[PDB]
Amino acid sequence: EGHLFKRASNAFKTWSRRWFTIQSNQLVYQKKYKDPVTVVVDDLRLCTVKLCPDS
Amino acid sequence: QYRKELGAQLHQLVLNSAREKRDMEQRHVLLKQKELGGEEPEPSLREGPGGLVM
Repeated sequence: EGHLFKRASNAFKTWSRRWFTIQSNQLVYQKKYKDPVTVVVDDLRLCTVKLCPDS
Repeated sequence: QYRKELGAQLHQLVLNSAREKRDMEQRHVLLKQKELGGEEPEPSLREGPGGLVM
């Protein structure tokens, strides 16, 4: 569990910092302290992971 | 050589787009399911009180 930066859903796509948890083959993000979480990827066993060397 | 290298890349792109759009249809689905909201969205202030952009 820990801080990460991500891109917003606004039209400029502006970057923003949120606290992310990996648990039970899932990735969720916390939207406020002490309030229900939102799912970022439904499952991790069906994910691939990009190390992005040309970005 | 270019006809092949463009072609091998286009078939990975299509399988990659299929997957990206699968992933996008399911997340599209999700928002409408239970978390879309009915309240007006909030104007977002930036650049502190002396630029105060809103």
